[PDB]
Amino acid sequence: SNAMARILKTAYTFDDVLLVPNKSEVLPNEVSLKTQLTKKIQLNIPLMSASMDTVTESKMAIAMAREGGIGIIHKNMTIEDQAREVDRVKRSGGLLCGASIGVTNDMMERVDAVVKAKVDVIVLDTAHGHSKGVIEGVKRIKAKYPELQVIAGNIATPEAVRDLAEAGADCVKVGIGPGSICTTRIVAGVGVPQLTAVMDCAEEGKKLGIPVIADGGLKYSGDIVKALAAGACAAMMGSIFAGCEEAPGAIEIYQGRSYKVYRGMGSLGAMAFVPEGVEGRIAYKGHLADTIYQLIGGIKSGMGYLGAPTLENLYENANFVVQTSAGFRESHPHDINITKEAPNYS
Amino acid sequence: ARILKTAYTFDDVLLVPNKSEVLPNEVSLKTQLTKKIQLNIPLMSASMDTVTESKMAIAMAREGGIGIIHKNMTIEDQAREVDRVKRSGGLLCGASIGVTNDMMERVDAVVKAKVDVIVLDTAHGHSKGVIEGVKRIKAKYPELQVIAGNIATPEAVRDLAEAGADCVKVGIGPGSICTTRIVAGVGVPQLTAVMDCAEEGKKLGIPVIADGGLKYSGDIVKALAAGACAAMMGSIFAGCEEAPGAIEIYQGRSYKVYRGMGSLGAMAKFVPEGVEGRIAYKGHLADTIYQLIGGIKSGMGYLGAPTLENLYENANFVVQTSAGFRESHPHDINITKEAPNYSV
Amino acid sequence: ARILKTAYTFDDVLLVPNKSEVLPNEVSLKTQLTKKIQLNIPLMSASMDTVTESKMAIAMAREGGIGIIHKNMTIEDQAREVDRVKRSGGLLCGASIGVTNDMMERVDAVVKAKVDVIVLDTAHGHSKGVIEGVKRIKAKYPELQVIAGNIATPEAVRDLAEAGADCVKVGIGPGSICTTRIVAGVGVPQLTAVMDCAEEGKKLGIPVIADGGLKYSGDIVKALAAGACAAMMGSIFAGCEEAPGAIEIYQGRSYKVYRGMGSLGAMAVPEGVEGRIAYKGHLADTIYQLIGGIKSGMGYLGAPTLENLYENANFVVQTSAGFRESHPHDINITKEAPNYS
Amino acid sequence: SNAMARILKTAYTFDDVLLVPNKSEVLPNEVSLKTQLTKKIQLNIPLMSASMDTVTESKMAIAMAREGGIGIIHKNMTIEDQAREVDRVKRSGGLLCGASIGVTNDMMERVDAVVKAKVDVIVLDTAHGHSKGVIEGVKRIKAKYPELQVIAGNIATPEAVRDLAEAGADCVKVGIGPGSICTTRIVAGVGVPQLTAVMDCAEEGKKLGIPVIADGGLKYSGDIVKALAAGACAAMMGSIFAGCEEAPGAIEIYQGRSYKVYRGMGSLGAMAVPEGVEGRIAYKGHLADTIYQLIGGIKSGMGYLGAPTLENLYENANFVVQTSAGFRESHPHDINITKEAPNYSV
Ligand SMILES: C=C(C)c1cccc(C(C)(C)NC(=O)Nc2ccc(Cl)c(N[C@H]3O[C@H](CO)[C@@H](O)[C@H]3O)c2)c1
Ligand SMILES: C=C(C)c1cccc(C(C)(C)NC(=O)Nc2ccc(Cl)c(N[C@H]3O[C@H](CO)[C@@H](O)[C@H]3O)c2)c1
Ligand SMILES: C=C(C)c1cccc(C(C)(C)NC(=O)Nc2ccc(Cl)c(N[C@H]3O[C@H](CO)[C@@H](O)[C@H]3O)c2)c1
Ligand SMILES: C=C(C)c1cccc(C(C)(C)NC(=O)Nc2ccc(Cl)c(N[C@H]3O[C@H](CO)[C@@H](O)[C@H]3O)c2)c1
Ligand SMILES: O=c1[nH]cnc2c1ncn2[C@@H]1O[C@H](COP(=O)(O)O)[C@@H](O)[C@H]1O
Ligand SMILES: O=c1[nH]cnc2c1ncn2[C@@H]1O[C@H](COP(=O)(O)O)[C@@H](O)[C@H]1O
Ligand SMILES: O=c1[nH]cnc2c1ncn2[C@@H]1O[C@H](COP(=O)(O)O)[C@@H](O)[C@H]1O
Ligand SMILES: O=c1[nH]cnc2c1ncn2[C@@H]1O[C@H](COP(=O)(O)O)[C@@H](O)[C@H]1O
Repeated sequence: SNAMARILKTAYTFDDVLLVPNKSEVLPNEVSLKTQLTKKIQLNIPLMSASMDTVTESKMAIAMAREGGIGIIHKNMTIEDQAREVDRVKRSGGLLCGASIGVTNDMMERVDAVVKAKVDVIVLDTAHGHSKGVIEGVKRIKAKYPELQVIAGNIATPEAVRDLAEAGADCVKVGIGPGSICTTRIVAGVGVPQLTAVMDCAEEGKKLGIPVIADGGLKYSGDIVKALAAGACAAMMGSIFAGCEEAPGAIEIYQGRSYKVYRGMGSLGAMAFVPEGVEGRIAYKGHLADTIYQLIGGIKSGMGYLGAPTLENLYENANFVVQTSAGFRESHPHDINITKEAPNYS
Repeated sequence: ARILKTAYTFDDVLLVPNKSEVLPNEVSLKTQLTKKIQLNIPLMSASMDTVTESKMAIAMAREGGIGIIHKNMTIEDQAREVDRVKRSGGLLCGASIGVTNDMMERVDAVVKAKVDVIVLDTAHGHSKGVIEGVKRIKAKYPELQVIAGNIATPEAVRDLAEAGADCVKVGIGPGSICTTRIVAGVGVPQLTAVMDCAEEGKKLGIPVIADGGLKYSGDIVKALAAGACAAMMGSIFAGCEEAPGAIEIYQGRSYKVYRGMGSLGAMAKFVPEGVEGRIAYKGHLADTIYQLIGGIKSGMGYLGAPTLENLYENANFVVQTSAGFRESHPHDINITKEAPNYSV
Repeated sequence: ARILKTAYTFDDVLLVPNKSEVLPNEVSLKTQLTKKIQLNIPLMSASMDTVTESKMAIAMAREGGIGIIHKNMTIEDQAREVDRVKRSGGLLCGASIGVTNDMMERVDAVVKAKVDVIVLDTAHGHSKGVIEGVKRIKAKYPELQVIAGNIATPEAVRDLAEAGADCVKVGIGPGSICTTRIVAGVGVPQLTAVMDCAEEGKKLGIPVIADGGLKYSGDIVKALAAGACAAMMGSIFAGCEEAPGAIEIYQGRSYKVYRGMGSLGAMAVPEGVEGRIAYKGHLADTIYQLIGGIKSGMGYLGAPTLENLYENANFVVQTSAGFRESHPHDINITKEAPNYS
Repeated sequence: SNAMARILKTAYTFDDVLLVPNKSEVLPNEVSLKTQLTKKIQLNIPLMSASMDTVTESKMAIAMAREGGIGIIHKNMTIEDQAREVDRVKRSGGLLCGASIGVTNDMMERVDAVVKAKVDVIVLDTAHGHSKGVIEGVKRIKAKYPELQVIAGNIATPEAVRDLAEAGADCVKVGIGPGSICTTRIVAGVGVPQLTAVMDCAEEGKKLGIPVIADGGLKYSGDIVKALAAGACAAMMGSIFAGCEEAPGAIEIYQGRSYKVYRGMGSLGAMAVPEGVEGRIAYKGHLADTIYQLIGGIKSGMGYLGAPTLENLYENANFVVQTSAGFRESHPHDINITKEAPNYSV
């Protein structure tokens, strides 16, 4: 007869999908990477460094802003220190600066301090943004500071986009469990594969007039293209920047190789417990400028392939196909002994 | 001969976050193992001669869960193990029973030791022997709580509930030490088996246990969200200090023995349906339970669930590919520090 | 002026045996000192300058209990002492705090050293100084576990709980070296004090410590059965090798110094005396005997655990003739017993 | 000078030699391990823990003394902290205690403080004990504190035993370059293989009535037996003790293995060009379990040599040299070892 079936939707990450080429009348050197992070704030490139104590303090935020993106100063420091870090960025030539805020008893004291330091945007930043504490936190902050730009996260559903927008958020940050250092999905069982999360959240954001950020799980420049084509206004990265000279931490040498420490903000070491992150090391990659150069070149390439002179046109005309694990093997270089370094592929 | 659908295990799915007004410290983990038996936490140790004797059962009960004393010992020895648990403070205790000639003698002895629940536990619970065993036990001991298993279908839930079972145990082939699916070709991926059976149990008012295949705390959250009243583990507890067997050292690492009850070694106490081996020593049970419970409480916070029933009622799963699985785990990082709830 | 009732000490009372299904060896002695601090055995060493420094505190923690480092030293030294215990491998450690001008700066240093619990310890814990002290410490360190004492009434339990104490310590005048009752006229016999204060603490969810007056392992059973979460001892531990002070010999007998912190010596109108007690050797040997006697009593009371012990505790009062029956009598004891005088 | 460079002889380490069994009328349980560390200090067992900041503080010294040996508190701390450390050991039951001293401008100030804390022996301890600084230091200390017992080192020649004895040392410590964490021989080219160094220095020491300590390079209990049979009054170990619970440092876990930090005092990290390295060794649990194995091995060796006492062991010990082929025979060979032995690893 006609049978009863279990309805379970498949959700996709970046490695599950590829963008289909469009007719193109634009060369990659003709495209524009400008984006609205919020209605108020424009970025020259759609890239953000993560608010992590192994990724962004003022050194990284200054370099990020000079490249045309933005850094979010992490909050694993006293209120006074975080205000000093923001102020250091703001004093370095009018550069944009963000600051992370938690759902804490001293939440507004921290907001007041970074506001006095002239922070451009705050990120009310929690493991579970679709929550009463974040919703009320946003309302409180916007009641006191109606023109202060507020990003709220992290979330993974359209319903969360709508609730945080109604609460007064100027932008929402998408990502539950995709981070390279993240164990949320493993230890709590919860998350949404990040390409689907970004797509579904950005679609709701577009209807509401609120942008969304694709936060976490990005490894290659092509991953960022997919996130922007899916509708994200900007991409946030920890792992891709944590090995740069401008990130916190010393350069460590071991058996002829250079490393920097990178760790989840929910790892034991960062929290110092039931942790939701791990602690480790990644390759030292040198100055941020050289990593940004490769990322931008890759984004401009993808836009050339899709005929997009702007990021809005990229989203409007992007079509995806799903690839299998065998397609993934074809997409990567295969059947070759790679003997020389490539600046954008490892 | 027909292909019904794709069936999923825990690693195939993820739970979607819900709007939440409850923090992880505000949630309740209480659960009805049967209508008569409540657990403070939804966790059980397996009835395996390398997992649960009285030492483990006492520890499990003091943590709020329950141990099932295995049956690879004489009847008198199993009765004395149960008795040691019950005298240690009215702690809950279970006991495994097989489909054997002396089945009722063994039931009589653990009933005398005041066991709270027996598990009539077989490779194939959806069988005449188990059905007739449950009916015989309930006829002599109408109020004795009986778990029957193992099973993997809604039909088996119906047939065991009709026989008189107060709870049914799901899992055909998911065990870490299990070769049933390989040697016999039979089984149902465990997440689908639990969703299918727990939905059937809910209609009939009979709880179901998610037994086998659990590796991380998030796997338990998925099993509870799918509707199981409790989760049963061998591998996760077999390395604990309270499990049977000596701590053994090999090249600077501490190990304990862990084996299937259908392995040659356990049956010798011949076509086996299990293997024998070693897993890492984990220290005291309390530290493992703390991580499991913290992960469960975190998952319930993400789903806005103050109770296990609300967790089930509002749980939505999505399927992830193997690319999604690689994103879900830590990736592109050389991990250099131990984490207490994650290993690779 | 009114006489409320007769009040009892440990020697006034005996526990009635219950039907039991537990052997002593199967018993569990874990207890919650506070909501956050669990002990494997319900025993604490007193914060006196002849009982607990880091050496004693480490030994107590290794045995499953805890030691409270006395405050008769500079702030810097007491932080060093706490430091030494905490760096000795994740052992629990407490520290004494007084109602003093430098109270918060002493608290600041011991929390810096990662003390697990503070004891705001005065002669009269039911006082404005202690109540406001507790309030000040809790406002600055909301997570810091705080024991407040000493007290002897349920009203004091209620007031210190409302001030934010996580545990209260009971004992006005029972100490072996104490003269408070003789010089001030004030105190409550300790078994009644513990039972009346624990009853109020149970209703508020706040544990009580039975501090002082314990001589034998059976006394500890009575204090725990009366409702205390833990027993604190000075005299029983002062003769152990791990307590401060040298071993002194006289007439073929070994002794150690033991004195009240309100005695003239310690303060250099006293409420304590100074003297000597027998050397007992290593703490481990004393703890073993205390734990054996406690497990024996719980066996007799059918209590596999300590909360069940309070619930099922029935005392009878004995006379001085009953007391003479309870002790060995009409025997010339010729052999030493490890748990009896 | 008309002298010329020359090659003197072949020199041997412990792995180069074996002790020949003697006629025995003594069982291992009948032998006595007592030894004179100096004319005034007797030890119940001939074992010492090294004065390193990853081996011996008050906890280790207390446990070593409880076992019948002695610990030397390291000097990588303020004078006050080292006096406090000696004080903790002394008040723990009158246990023996040692303390390290360097050739520094504040040498006498440090000596004064540990003397007040009632230290039983100081070790004037430098990379090159056969030097003017150490000789004058010993003389200066012996002038102010004639009764204070003084060990001086490290040395590797009979001439150095003679000169330190003439300066007033009560005991000399032998070892240039044998340490597990030592690179002196690699970076400076200097040292003497430790068995020959101990044998030759102990020969001079017995002629002058001054004991000598065998410091460094010991890995197995049988190595201690060789060092004592060569005439050392005691054996000093860093590596064998650094993994014990009583040594300083946290227990680190990595891939199911427990570790403790161990590093040379001449390494970059401890100095805070190097002559040591920094690393990790296996965690061993409590000192008592390690001592038990070492003492049992020593007693067994004394049984094999019919020695009821350490002086008898030395008087009647005969060595043979083994080749690298004899060494392969001496270790287990041609076996897949499947069970841990408590006194044999790798
Ligand atoms: C990025 C991640 C994963 C991370 C970073 C640093 C730390 C963490 C840790 C490891 C601390 N885990 C969580 O915090 N787990 C969590 C789970 C469920 C829920 Cl519901 C919540 N609630 C959150 O939102 C509430 C306000 O509404 C707050 O109380 C806040 O706790 C948290 C995780
Ligand atoms: C958990 C596993 C896999 C396991 C544990 C220990 C031992 C076993 C062994 C290795 C013995 N294999 C089975 O027993 N294989 C089996 C296969 C098909 C069927 Cl139908 C049955 N029948 C079962 O149910 C009947 C009730 O009537 C019983 O008589 C009983 O025989 C068994 C396996
Ligand atoms: C008897 C013991 C344990 C002892 C220990 C060391 C020393 C002492 C000495 C011998 C010094 N005697 C007292 O101190 N006697 C005393 C009597 C009555 C009162 Cl009311 C108070 N003080 C109270 O007044 C403040 C009111 O806010 C509170 O903070 C609280 O300190 C003290 C005695
Ligand atoms: C145990 C070792 C190897 C060690 C431990 C910690 C640190 C060191 C360091 C790495 C510091 N290296 C030396 O110190 N190298 C050295 C080489 C040749 C000579 Cl001659 C000397 N002179 C020494 O003896 C003189 C007595 O007067 C002193 O002045 C002193 O300088 C030293 C090494
Ligand atoms: O410990 C954590 N657990 C889970 N997610 C984390 C944790 N710390 C940081 N994150 C998230 O992971 C992102 C970085 O991911 P990555 O670019 O893939 O390394 C951050 O921007 C946060 O959204
Ligand atoms: O040898 C056997 N073959 C198949 N399943 C077994 C065998 N022994 C135990 N089991 C099952 O495996 C479960 C433990 O699975 P684990 O938690 O994944 O190690 C037990 O609770 C039993 O249900
Ligand atoms: O001099 C004092 N006067 C009154 N009580 C004191 C004095 N010094 C210490 N105490 C108390 O007496 C207890 C020890 O009593 P013991 O165990 O009977 O020796 C300590 O824990 C304090 O509560
Ligand atoms: O960094 C250093 N370089 C050379 N020798 C050292 C250094 N640090 C300690 N030592 C010596 O090495 C000994 C320990 O060697 P082990 O017992 O073989 O590990 C110590 O007792 C010192 O004599």
